[PDB]
Amino acid sequence: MTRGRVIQVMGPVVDVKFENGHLPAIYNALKIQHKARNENEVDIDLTLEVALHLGDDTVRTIAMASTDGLIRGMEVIDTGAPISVPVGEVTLGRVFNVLGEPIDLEGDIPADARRDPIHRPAPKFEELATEVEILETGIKVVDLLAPYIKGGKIGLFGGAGVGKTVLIQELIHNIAQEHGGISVFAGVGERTREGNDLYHEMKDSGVISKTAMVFGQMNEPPGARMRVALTGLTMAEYFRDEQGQDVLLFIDNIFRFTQAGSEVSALLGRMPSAVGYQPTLATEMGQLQERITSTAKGSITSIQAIYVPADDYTDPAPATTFSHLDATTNLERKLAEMGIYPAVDPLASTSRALAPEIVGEEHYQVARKVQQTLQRYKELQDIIAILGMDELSDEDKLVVHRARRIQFFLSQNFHVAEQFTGQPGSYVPVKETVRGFKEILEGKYDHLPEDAFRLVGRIEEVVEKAKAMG
Amino acid sequence: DVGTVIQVGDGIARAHGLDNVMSGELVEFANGVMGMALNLEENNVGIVILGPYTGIKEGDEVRRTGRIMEVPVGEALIGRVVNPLGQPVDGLGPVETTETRPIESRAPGVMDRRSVHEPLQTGIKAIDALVPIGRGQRELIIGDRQTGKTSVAIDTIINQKDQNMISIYVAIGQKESTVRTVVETLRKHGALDYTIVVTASASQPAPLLFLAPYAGVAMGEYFMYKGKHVLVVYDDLSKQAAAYRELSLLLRRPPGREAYPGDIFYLHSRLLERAAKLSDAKGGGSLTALPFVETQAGDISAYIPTNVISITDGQIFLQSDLFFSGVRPAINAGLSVSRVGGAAQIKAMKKVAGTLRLDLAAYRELEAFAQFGSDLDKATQAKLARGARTVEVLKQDLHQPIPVEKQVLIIYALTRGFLDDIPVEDVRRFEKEFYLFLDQNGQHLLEHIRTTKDLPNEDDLNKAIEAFKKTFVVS
Amino acid sequence: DVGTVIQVGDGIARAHGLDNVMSGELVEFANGVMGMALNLEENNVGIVILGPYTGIKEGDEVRRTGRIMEVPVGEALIGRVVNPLGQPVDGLGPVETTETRPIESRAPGVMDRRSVHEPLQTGIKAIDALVPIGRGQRELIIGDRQTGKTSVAIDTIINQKDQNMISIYVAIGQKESTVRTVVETLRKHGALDYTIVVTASASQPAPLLFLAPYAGVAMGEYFMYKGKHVLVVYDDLSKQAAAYRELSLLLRRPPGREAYPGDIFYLHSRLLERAAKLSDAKGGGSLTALPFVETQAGDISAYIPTNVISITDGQIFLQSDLFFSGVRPAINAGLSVSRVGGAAQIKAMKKVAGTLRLDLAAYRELEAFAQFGSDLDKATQAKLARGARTVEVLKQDLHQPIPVEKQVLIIYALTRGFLDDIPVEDVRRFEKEFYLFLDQNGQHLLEHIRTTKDLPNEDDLNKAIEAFKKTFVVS
Repeated sequence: MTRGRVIQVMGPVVDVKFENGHLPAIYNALKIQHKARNENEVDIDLTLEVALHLGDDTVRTIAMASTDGLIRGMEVIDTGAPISVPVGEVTLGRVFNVLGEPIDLEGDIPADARRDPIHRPAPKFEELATEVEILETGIKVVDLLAPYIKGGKIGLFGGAGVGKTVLIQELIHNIAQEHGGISVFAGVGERTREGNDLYHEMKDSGVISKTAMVFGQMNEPPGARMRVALTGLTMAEYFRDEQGQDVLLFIDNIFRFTQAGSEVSALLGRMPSAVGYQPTLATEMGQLQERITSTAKGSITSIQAIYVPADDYTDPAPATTFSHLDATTNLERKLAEMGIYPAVDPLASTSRALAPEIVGEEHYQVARKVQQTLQRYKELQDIIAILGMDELSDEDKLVVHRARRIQFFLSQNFHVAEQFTGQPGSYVPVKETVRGFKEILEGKYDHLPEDAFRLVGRIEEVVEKAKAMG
Repeated sequence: DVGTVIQVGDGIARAHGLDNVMSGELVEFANGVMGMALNLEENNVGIVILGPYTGIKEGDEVRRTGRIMEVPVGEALIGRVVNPLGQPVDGLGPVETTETRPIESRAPGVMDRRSVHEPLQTGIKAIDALVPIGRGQRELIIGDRQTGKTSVAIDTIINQKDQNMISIYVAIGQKESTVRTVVETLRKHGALDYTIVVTASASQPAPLLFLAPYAGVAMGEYFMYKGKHVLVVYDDLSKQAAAYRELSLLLRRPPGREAYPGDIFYLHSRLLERAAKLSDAKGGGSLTALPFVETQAGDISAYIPTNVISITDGQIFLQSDLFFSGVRPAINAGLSVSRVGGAAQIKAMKKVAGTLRLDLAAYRELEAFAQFGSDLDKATQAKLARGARTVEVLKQDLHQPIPVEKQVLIIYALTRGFLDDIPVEDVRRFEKEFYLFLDQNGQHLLEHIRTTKDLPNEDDLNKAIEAFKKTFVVS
Repeated sequence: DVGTVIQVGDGIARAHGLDNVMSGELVEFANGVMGMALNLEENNVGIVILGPYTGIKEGDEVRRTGRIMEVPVGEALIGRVVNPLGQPVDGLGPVETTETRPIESRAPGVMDRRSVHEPLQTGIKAIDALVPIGRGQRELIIGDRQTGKTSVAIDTIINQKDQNMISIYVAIGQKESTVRTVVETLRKHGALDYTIVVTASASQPAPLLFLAPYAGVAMGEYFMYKGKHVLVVYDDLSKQAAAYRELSLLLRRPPGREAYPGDIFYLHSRLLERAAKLSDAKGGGSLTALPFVETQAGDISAYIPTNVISITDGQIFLQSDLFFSGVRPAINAGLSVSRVGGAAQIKAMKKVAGTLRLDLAAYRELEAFAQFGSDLDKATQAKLARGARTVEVLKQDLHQPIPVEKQVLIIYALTRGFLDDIPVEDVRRFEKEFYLFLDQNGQHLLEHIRTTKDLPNEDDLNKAIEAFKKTFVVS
């Protein structure tokens, strides 16, 4: 290999000169390892990523950690390849950094384990699928009113404390149980406190064995905060390609990935763009998300949590992110106060899959017929408040009667809730969901107390529970 | 004509030598990737790379092909899926094209053109009846994301199966998976024997994105100059603008408003001006363009939207809220205008749509008032019932275009109050069973409308509709 | 390792030579001023000066100290007033510190931390009851200028006299005279035997301003790694952001939004991430941060405010108008939220504050309606009287923190309607005389609350409060 010497340092940016006539490629990784000869020096071990060629046998690099202590004339070695991440079954149940080193105090990855580069071209037009296929999660309202599709992107819109983590762990547990699909969680630019809380919540649910976690938090330099998503992506991609199973990829925050890329572009010396964003925003976002596709062998469905600090979606980041989305699940705290879980909004949640060409006729019919009654009840509630219910028409009373029961039937006794309250946990198929909703609408289960519906799985349990209660 | 790279990064390069290169030329790198030669300096050449540049290294050799950017064209491309450059994406080996055309070519002059008179049948009742389009026209379809633009484009392309049209679909910055889904949907309906698909996915380098519409328009212009009708569709122009902005900024071009360069109007104008209705001397060919623009929050007032609206001969505004309500396709009456409209429409379609517009607008304003006031006289009540039936009539199921003759027949049935006693919900099933009754009985009316482009006799038409009403059962 | 200055101005310099300097090093000028070595070029070094540069002249000699920025730390600094660098400001000769720590140090990893459970007692009734704070938490206090932020900080630091906490106060860009007044106020209450003060006044060079919080956090982290609780306060972060912007612009750094560099989020995130609740393996130390941010016109929606709110675990919003009305300290119910709240609070405080929140919100909304409508039924009238008494109870006099046990006792007395017949004005004097009655009689209740962190028996507590009510005289 070839070894260069440093000529310039400023911030996370370093420049190297190579004399032997061989120079690294654009995305190659370089390493600095120097042991202090005197007390005037400092021991350093740093990994660099090339960015540009600048002539005069010189190259430009972006560092993954603090550059303090670097001296001119210091040697830099070329690895000959991009950042190599260990892949395989050895990653399950462990926490890694960007460079692929294990953060958790459970040992280190063996030397001879195979490692794959982070940077590779996206899959081609021929290799993609041809028909949109629904992904069955087992959650009544999610499958009914806003279905997921394999290879699609689902946007999670909710605040802290509305039940995000419960839903995430429930999805991981269901996908691992039935479809035999592992999950990957990547943290980008989040609070480390929430990372600790998520780790402890996963350990206290038995999920950690079925997932792998890569963390880059707020404190990290911009380059790692950028490439953490890519290393998580290649970790999931290994499972899709070689093992052929379906994978679920969680990303903590899509916004700060673009923010870090903007910071790195500003450091590199490129001219700014609108609202000071990087000129290369769209192609970077595409290069990340166009590798998340459903091929013949397997698929990577991705759930992305999007938080906008200013609640304004007109900015370039929300604009570009929303362009790739396929479905959006919005969480509301009003239903959490009401006691419905996981408190997804039935009227505000949308999916592009809810079309008869994809879901079939009966699914669309029942979804629309239910949403009609829900909207009518939402409107009718204020009239009920201002004026006495008794004076209102019989049709409005019937609408309220059905609507309350339907709204209660949306709830489900999840698996992970087994410990805080003693509950077996229900997994509901789509067809029985549709049948139950239709039978509720028609009046087969009309003459039952509205209290029974509050937390049930399939519909027969409703009758059994109501008969037990009275 | 040989040179060596001295700088490379972000998809741009600088080369020494290349003493005889021409501006706008294509150059081939040592590995085989292709690039443009945009800028020539005193002692170096600036190169723009149209593919994966990770393999390009300082000291590499670059040579020039000896030609300006040439997109291959010909009938051999029908049914294939191709790059902006002449290379296949669907597999199935090479294309074996006949000839090539430079993408940057002068548009036909004024004197060379003619007024638009022959219509374009979309098969969508609302668009055909209220916002007609003619061949050679340029109409903009604008709306928010997830509003049905691509569904309308596919419904239009499929309906062209009957006519003599040639269609081209240019996917700009789209997701590859939905492009594959669209291609398979086109094949499922058998529309691939007369269409060409040029694709540039979001993962591709920015230079390829803005070059896609010029390859599409060169491919379309190849056929039109030989006397063929062509229909080009651009699903995303704004992403082309963004890619050009990116490329300009990587060249350190000083910005303008927003940080778009000044070329924004030049780019879209130079693109969209090649759609025309050539004069009889040139050959009578026609090229119709249907550019799509995505706007934020549904506000049509913005730099790129208004900039494009300044060029096109009209626009169709698609509302997101109506799209969510289940009405397909959503169209705003107020903002949708066509200036060629009224010349393309056949006589019967004009004669009926003239009344249809008045009824729809009256219902719109009356309903906008009704939400506040419930005290209405008999006349307003009948007006509301007519408006409700009218708005129900314009509903259309996905991917099922309707022939014009059945459109004019059903709208005529609507206008003359043949649905006086039929309840609102039964109206849709009334339309389907009426289509069946026309298929079995009214064949002469359909053939007369096809051959003559005129409404048949009122008495016989009323007799047929009355007979069907006699057969029809409510609920 | 010797070099000569070739350029100097605005607090920056360029030097020739210095062949072996390390990035981030400290360099000493010929006269004795200290500076950083931020940027290394091909043939020159860029230097940032941390003091009066008027004496630095072209041709002067500059030498490197051989070390990265090292702030001295140790117990020797308690009670002193120090620069961001390790030099005293209060006189009293040198400090004689034990050891030094580099300000730019990696934060502890995730795995290394633990949930926050032990509380921080501010001594302010409203904050302790409604917006609890825990050790290791990071809560932001935001408001307009002249709203009482520093009064709240001083009241909090003073109350720590009883506990085992160590406190650090970092004055950023403040007026030297009010810093001196604050120091003398701290001494007057005897809080100087466990506090450290680091100061950077408005007249100092901009480089010293942004380096102050890092020296504060290094000093705090020295103690926490050895198992001590630490409470760091930053009165003005936005001025640190402004000083960093200035320094970046003097380096010709291209701007971003406003003209802040991209490092704005990086700076505050890298600073505030070092506050943590270390795991038992590390030693169990805790570091609590209370950054202060000043906003214009009371609007919380701005670049720096929302940027910081994105990091912290909660915020307290102080309203200027209520501050002018005489209520101290003003707090907005709607915007004040703590996400760790509910875990730190002791059982009795939780049991009573749960009802307190409902009563306050009900009174707030009812009063917001009452200004327009005066027709109220008996229930609303009783609700208004309860709300008025509740809002009067939460009043606190300056610089007199209250122990938690008397807080829970008085709030319990409020909740159960022991003030049914006491007029509004008498309520405050009722609180003072009740504190006296508890001091003379209720010692067992206070000791039980201290030792057990639980509410005493309802019957005995009601008996004591009833006895005091029997003693109390109205007006």
